This record gives sequence, C-alpha cells and structure tokens, in this order.
Amino acid sequence: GLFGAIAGFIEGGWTGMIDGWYGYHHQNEQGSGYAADQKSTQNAIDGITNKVNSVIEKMNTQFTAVGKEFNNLERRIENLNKKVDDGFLDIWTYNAELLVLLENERTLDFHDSNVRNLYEKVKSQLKNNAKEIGNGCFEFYHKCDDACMESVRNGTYDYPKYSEESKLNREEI
Amino acid sequence: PWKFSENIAFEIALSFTNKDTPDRWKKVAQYVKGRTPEEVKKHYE
Amino acid sequence: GDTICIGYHANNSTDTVDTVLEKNVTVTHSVNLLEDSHNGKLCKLKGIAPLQLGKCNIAGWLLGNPECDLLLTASSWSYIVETSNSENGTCYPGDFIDYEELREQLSSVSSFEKFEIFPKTSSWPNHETTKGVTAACSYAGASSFYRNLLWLTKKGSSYPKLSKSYVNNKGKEVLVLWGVHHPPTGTDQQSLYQNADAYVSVGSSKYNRRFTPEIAARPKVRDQAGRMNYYWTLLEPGDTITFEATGNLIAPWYAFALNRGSGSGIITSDAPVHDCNTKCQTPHGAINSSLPFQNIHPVTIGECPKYVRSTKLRMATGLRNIPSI
Ligand SMILES: *[C@@H]1O[C@H](CO)[C@@H](O[C@@H]2O[C@H](CO)[C@@H](O[C@@H]3O[C@H](CO)[C@@H](O)[C@H](O)[C@@H]3O)[C@H](O)[C@H]2NC(C)=O)[C@H](O)[C@H]1NC(C)=O
Repeated sequence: GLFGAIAGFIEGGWTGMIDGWYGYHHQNEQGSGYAADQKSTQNAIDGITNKVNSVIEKMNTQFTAVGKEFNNLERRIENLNKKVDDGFLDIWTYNAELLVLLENERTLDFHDSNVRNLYEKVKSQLKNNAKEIGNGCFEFYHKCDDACMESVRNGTYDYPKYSEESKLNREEI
Repeated sequence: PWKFSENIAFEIALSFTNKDTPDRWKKVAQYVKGRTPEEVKKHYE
Repeated sequence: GDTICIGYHANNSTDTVDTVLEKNVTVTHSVNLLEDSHNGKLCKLKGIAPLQLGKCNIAGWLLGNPECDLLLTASSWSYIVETSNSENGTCYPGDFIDYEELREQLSSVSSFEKFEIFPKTSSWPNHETTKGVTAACSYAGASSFYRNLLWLTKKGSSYPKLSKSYVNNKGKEVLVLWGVHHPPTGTDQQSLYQNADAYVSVGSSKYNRRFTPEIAARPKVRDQAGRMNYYWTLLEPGDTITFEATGNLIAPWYAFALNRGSGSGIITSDAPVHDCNTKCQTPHGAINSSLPFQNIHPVTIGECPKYVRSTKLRMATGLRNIPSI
C-alpha cells in the first residue's frame, strides 16, 4: 500500500458491490448492503481515462515508413540507415514499456488514495457519533435509519441532532 | 465521434451493469461524461 | 449497534499488469495497448488496389520485360508490391544506372499515363526496327526484347546518323528510359550497327552525355558476352530530350507521364491480395485497430499504430483485486 487504505488496514474489498469503484457497506435495524459512491467514482474514471487519453494524444499515428534500397557500394549509408531505424525503435520500445510500468504503480495507489480520502470524509463527518474498530468500520453509538445513513453518503447532515442520543452510551461499559 | 478513451469510460461502466439489467441503465451514462445517454444507447450493439 | 463501513471494488478478473515495484499484479480493469492482429492479406487503401509486380521487379516492369506483360495495362496503384519470387529483370545483362533512386522516385508516383514517345513505325525510316530481338529475352519459345524499348539496327549496309527529339507537352514529369549496347566483338559491332567506332549522345535541360561503346570479351550472363546499360531521366514540363547516334542506341519506344502523390511506397511480401480495404498495411497483413501500438511489422503504409518490440503492453485502470479466500 501507499496511502495504506488497500491491501491495507482494509485488507480486502467486496465482490458484492457491482455498482461502481467505491461505496459503503452499511448495517442497521432495517438491514444491510452496498451502495456505491457515484461522486468519487465518476471523479476517478474521468481522471483515469484522461490519463489513458493523454499518452495516446501524445502519439501521432505512424505515417508511411517503408524500407530503402542501396547497392553494393552504398554499404555505409545502408548501415547508417539501419542504425537510425534500430535506434528509434529502441527508444520508443523503452518509452512505451517504462511508462506503462511507471504509470501503473501511479494508478494503483491513485485508488489507494481515493479509498483513504472517502474514509476520512466520513470520520470527519462523524466525530463523536461513532468508534473506529479499523478495517473501514465506524460503529454508530446513536441509532441510524437508512435515511440518516444515506445522509453520511450524501454528506448532508446536521451533527448535533444525533449527539445527545450517542453521548451517554459511551460510559457504563 | 467515438474514441479509444471513451471506450475506456464505457466498458468499466458496463462492468457496473447486469445480465438481468438491474437499473434504469443510465448508470453507464453518468460515467461517460461527454456523449449522451442517447449516444451511449445504440453503442452496446 | 449500527455499523457503516467503507470499502472498494472487487471482481473475478484474472487480468494482470506489471508495475515498477510489483509484477503479475491482478486488476479489476485493463487495457491492452499493443496490437497482435492482422488479416494476412494485402488490401486497398482509399478504394485503390496495390500493383502486384508478381514475378517481375520494377526494372522488368518499366522496361517491359516479356515476362511482365500482365502489367502493361496497369495505370494507378495505392502502393507497389514485390515478392520473394521476382527475378524478372533486365533480361539482357548490364547495368541499370541509378536503379535505387528510380525506385525511390516511383514511391511518390500514384499513377501514370504510358504513351508511345517515338512510335516504332513512323520514327525511324532509315533504320531497321524489326531485327531487335535476342535469345536473352525470350518469349513463347522465340527470341524477343523489352516492350518499352526498341533495338535499332542497320538497314541493309547502312546505319546513318540518327537524330530524334521529343518535346514534353504532357504538363507533368515524363520518365524516359533507354539503353546503350556494348557488343563483345568488332564483328558484332559491324554486324549490328555497321559503324566500327560509334556513339550515342543524349541531352536535355538536365541531361548531357556522350556514350561510346566498350567492346570487350566478357564472362557470359544469360549466354551474352555483350552488355546493355539502361538509363533514365525525368523530362520536366516543356523540356526537350534529343537523342543522336551512329549506332548502339536502344531507343525509347514507350515512356511514362507521371502523377505524384504522397503516402505510398514499395513493400516486399508473399501475402495474397484481396478485395479488402484498410487504413493501415504491412507486409504480413492489414491492421484495423484503435490501439496506439503494434508488434506486427516495422514497415507500414497509411495511418498505423506505432511499432515496438514488445510482446506485452498492458495498462491498469481499475483497482487491484481480492480473491477473498
Ligand atoms: C524470368 O525469371 C526467371 C527466373 O525465375 C528466369 O528463369 C530462369 O532463367 C535462367 C536462364 O539462364 C535459368 O538458369 C539457368 O539454369 C540452367 C540449368 O537449369 C543453367 O545451365 C544456366 O547456367 C542457368 O543457370 C533458370 O533455371 C530459370 N528458372 C526458371 C524458373 O525457369 C527467366 O529467364 C526470366 N525471363 C526473362 C525474360 O528474363
């Protein structure tokens, strides 16, 4: 990991959220399941395809390149010709191979940043309300419906509303 | 107009759609930026 | 209590990229940037078929070697094709001067209108036009000669000084070809051109040369001790080319008015030609791909993916992926 949030303190993902790149498993009175985040997912896509778009946009297509003929007294310029051809290939093979190794690692921990980034957008929306057991988990002191729970995912809230519900739960155990 | 990169936002979003289609199906189209739910529609074959 | 967790995607995808720290890394989503696939066929570009030289090469084509007679009607092409099977040559031994440059020239040529520059019948009242065949170019069991050049000879006992000019009214470049003949022996000079010492002179606004025959005993190629040199020039619009000889001149007969265009060339391959159309062509076959790279062939005609030496080019898009026990 890099940002630490994949293969991470969260050591696995979830097969059962098919809806996008990131999202929230939530459990309560009513019931449990996955809902994707359509915000940071559409952010990461449009950003990543734009990475894929950018390298290829830096590729003019090949235009016509065909071999050259030389007679038996033109050996030197023929070898010169070979040398230019090999040379340019060695470079473009390098640039293509290396870049893909490089940018893959930079893509992997791009996602690793985006899980970490969403986790704290919640923790910072929570504060007093819950505890961190780790592995993505925020356990609610105060009670929550789906709606209240769709509200963290919404980001919309108001914080003190569930505060008094939560605060005296912290004590006797 | 259809590009290699747009056939990048597309197929990831078709990993997000189902064989018994579990959606109003624009769940592909919000991820395409760009070209419409219209322009997305025919493009599945 | 009530728990909400946060987490990421996972799939059954066995797709695997490489990264700098780690290899064999399995991801939810991939792209392949490298094209391994062609159709194995030589196809059209822009509605237009390539010209298949078949058993002939460019010299055979242009001089009109008697084996190449299938090519005579060819006018336009998208690009030129030779095979591993083209020997069909200059069938009379000798040098073709600046051959590679002529080929290099032909690669900017889209089409030509062939035409008779010095008509066989009209042009040469004082010389023999019918005795101009040799066993070194043999068609249908018989001695013969190039289609596009005429081998002049003495008429009776006489080979009078000849002078012939052609003014280019085509409004485009005209490719004029010709040859000079060097016999093995003075008997052969005398039997052919009747004049013991002789010259061919050729000039234009670009071209100035006086050739004198070199008579020598030589090793025998296709049974000939003699040699024949072939020459060419591009006669510019409006220009005149004038030939003069006392003997030894293999005169132009047919010539070519050229049309230029870019994005063509001359490829070598044994692939079959088909009715397919493509934006990109290699000697191995044609490519239809939106991919940026190709491992197929270095040589390309048209708009193509870039070539590399890579077996594998694969780029991560999604997250990596958990097997989840
Ligand atoms: C058009 O192209 C073909 C080349 O593929 C020419 O055919 C070849 O012509 C030469 C004639 O000398 C043959 O070589 C000879 O072989 C015999 C023994 O077989 C040897 O005694 C001679 O010294 C010489 O090496 C060759 O075998 C023959 N091959 C084929 C495929 O028939 C043909 O002459 C060309 N035609 C013209 C007008 O240029």
